[PDB]
Amino acid sequence: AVQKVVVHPLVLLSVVDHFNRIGKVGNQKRVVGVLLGSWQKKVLDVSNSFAVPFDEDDKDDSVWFLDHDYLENMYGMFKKVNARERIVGWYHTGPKLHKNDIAINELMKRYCPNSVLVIIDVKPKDLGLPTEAYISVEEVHDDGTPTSKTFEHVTSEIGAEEAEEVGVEHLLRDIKDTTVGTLSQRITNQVHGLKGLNSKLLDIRSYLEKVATGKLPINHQIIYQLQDVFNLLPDVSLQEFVKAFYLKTNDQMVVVYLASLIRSVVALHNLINNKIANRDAEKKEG
Amino acid sequence: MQIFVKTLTGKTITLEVEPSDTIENVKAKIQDKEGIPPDQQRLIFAGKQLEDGRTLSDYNIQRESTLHLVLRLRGG
Amino acid sequence: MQIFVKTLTGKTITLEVEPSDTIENVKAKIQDKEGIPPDQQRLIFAGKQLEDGRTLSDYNIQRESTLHLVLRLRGG
Amino acid sequence: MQIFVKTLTGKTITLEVEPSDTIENVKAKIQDKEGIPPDQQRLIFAGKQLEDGRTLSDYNIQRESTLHLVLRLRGG
Amino acid sequence: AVDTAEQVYISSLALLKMLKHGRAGVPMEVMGLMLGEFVDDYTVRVIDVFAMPQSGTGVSVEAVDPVFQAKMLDMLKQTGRPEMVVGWYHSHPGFGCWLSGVDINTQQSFEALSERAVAVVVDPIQSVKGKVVIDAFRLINANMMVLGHEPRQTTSNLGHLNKPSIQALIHGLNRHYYSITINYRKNELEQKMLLNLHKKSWMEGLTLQDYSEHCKHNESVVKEMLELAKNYNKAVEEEDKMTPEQLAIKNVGKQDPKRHLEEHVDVLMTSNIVQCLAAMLDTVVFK
Amino acid sequence: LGSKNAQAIEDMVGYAQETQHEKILRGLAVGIALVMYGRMEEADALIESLCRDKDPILRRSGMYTVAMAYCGSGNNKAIRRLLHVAV
Amino acid sequence: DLYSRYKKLQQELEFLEVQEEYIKDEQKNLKK
Repeated sequence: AVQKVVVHPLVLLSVVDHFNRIGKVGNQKRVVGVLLGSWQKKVLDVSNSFAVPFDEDDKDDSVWFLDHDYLENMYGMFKKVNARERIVGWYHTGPKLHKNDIAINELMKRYCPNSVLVIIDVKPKDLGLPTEAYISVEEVHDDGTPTSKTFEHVTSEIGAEEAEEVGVEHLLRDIKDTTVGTLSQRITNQVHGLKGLNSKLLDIRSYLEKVATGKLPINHQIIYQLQDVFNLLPDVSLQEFVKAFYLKTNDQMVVVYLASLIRSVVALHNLINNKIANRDAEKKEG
Repeated sequence: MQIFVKTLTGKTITLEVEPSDTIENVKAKIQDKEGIPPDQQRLIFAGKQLEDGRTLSDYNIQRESTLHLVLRLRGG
Repeated sequence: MQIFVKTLTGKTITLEVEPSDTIENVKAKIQDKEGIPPDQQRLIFAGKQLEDGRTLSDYNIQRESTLHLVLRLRGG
Repeated sequence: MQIFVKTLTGKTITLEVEPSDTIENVKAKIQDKEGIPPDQQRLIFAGKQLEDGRTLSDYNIQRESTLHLVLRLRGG
Repeated sequence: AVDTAEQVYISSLALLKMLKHGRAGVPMEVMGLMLGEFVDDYTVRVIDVFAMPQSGTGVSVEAVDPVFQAKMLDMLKQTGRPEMVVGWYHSHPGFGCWLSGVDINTQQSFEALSERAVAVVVDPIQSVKGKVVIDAFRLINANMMVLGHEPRQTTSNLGHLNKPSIQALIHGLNRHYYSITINYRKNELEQKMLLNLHKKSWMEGLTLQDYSEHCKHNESVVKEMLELAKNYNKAVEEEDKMTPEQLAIKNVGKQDPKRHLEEHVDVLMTSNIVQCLAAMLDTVVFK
Repeated sequence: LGSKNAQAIEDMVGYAQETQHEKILRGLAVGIALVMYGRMEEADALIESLCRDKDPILRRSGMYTVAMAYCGSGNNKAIRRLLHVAV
Repeated sequence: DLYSRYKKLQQELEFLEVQEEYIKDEQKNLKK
């Protein structure tokens, strides 16, 4: 169904406001709400949101409260001031999946047959991206295990509108940025790449401990996937691949040589202009 | 578990409470013992402003802490 | 009788009225009390609008009921 | 080895670690000693703020070094 | 007497909603209602704002349902927002910022209902990526001012940092009211978000550009260099042959080959460097 | 004044760091620095706290402190940073 | 006295150093 989802900044600021406000009604560690949006050509666009009361008794699953006829009432009250937008899905601000949210989803799906989940973690502890997108599917099994009802991943991004990025930029007076050109490349696409890749490999590293009797091998599936990973990775950089590499490095650098030469000649020319102009005018004004 | 409250008048009020109580409850106790409406009371504890929906042990208030009441006056 | 009318600001007013009074008299009393002109202010009760043409008994306004006042919002 | 950490009030703490020790163990043992929640803090040495995944040896930390603890005093 | 220094703190969310709502009623003075609290004699803080059902005719607008307002407000309390009304706002496209005629009248009744009210005006069509045009006003006293009394007290430089524009003087700002300074006060968590708001995934950084197509671009620019070198030789030859400014003044049509020559560097460089570096790294980090 | 005091600086930076009125901060931003006076290197820890703060008025009061901490010394190590902030 | 001259020059050097650093920083920041 859905191929990608796009989020506008107004939603993210709304989430954060809700998270800070709840302290006046409870003590819970999570909050839940509704996403208003629209979509076309399997590209989904979320634009606006409001938050509805929710509560959960932490020490168990299966004991939670979610207020229907407040949701229906608000949806009515909003529709009266913008006809463009319709229920699309829901969000919660927990850092990690919870046991019961599939059972939340099977409720709120009665308001929209395609409903999508967005996790918006409000306290990042890393370099990263603040949103994740999930859709619900049924899984068969080869083990003869009964059919399982389970989430599936969807790629996500932030989008923008000209009427908002004016505000975002008026507000982004906080720190440095835009170390132009060659300065920004290597930071943005080498260092902050390698840090991510490292964190991922540490995560796999940790999981393969628990299998030391701490937990049951979750499936041979995950092991088959790992074997694909270590099989695919590029062949040892030892064959005539090396020849093909040197060729392009020569060609890549030669034109650099040319450009650098151009770069120097202009400096000499500017030098001469500065020199003559100086001395002449000096003797003249003397 | 004793608590001292200071009002603008400087009168001191003593409270026997529990670390898992809530600000709503202590505001109500004050309402009972002095007659001030609960919702006019705002609680001050050093700089922090205390919020009704959560519990004293979340602010780790200790024994015999001194705690200020402020009145949000209303227009008229 | 006494009647309580409260506004979007959080200020509240108490009026004295007799059941035979019309809405227009209410608005006139409000203007006397505060200076808002009678044409600007809208009144609400029990989730439906008030209108002149009727006595306060007619809407079954009981002792110590609460009314909402909301202002005309015009710009140009 | 013995390392020094300074807090703003002029408190100093001396602490036992190893060259291969990682930042996370340092924060853990400072928690165990003083009770500071591990996240509410930042460690500064050589005018830089350290990264939680590296070792002390990665920053060329040497014997009897003193570093500054930065603290959100009351957390909230 | 009102102190010159008193601020209005608006809370970043409210501003974004004011814009995305103003830049829609493109040629019409859309309006709305604004919620906050009076912290102190030197402050007012606005925390949120919401629209209404309303209709107009280009020359005017007003809202039609009064019940909707009380119902929405009384609903919001059930989720931690007990704050009440402190003011209102409306958008002026392209005019500038001031209060005029009717806007004073609907304003002044607020002040009979609640002193210390505030009226805000924003302009969404002059604004641009660097800066947004906002103003906040309150009415001068209803005269009795032949006394020559100042409207406000002063005990700081803090209020005289800014120059009033000619337009508001035309419509009379210091003659009928006064401006109040806007200020922003972001909290920790939202500003932590606001910087993430542009981060892009690690997946991309390690990726190579195609080597074909890349070579094509290299050959394109190198063959573009020729004509500029040829022109540059003449441009060197001919200068100082006439009066100095009459170089530039006679070079408004035809381009000057120095700049176009120079700015084809910073395209061979940058590109070739970063591609060779990225390949050179990832040849190690994978096997 | 000038008698550095382990306790009072906490009892006031804690209050300044967690109150909503502005005038209180515009008073304390001076009130802190006078607890240092010529103390040369001793105060440097406090310095690195305040100059890192998000809050603009504390970030300011860092500067007054590094002025009152080094009166007349002419020490280059204070200039090199106290001027870098301006730029 | 040669000594005082020596010391004066010595310090002068350092002052020059810091001024050079500051103006370098300024030249980099005005572009942004």
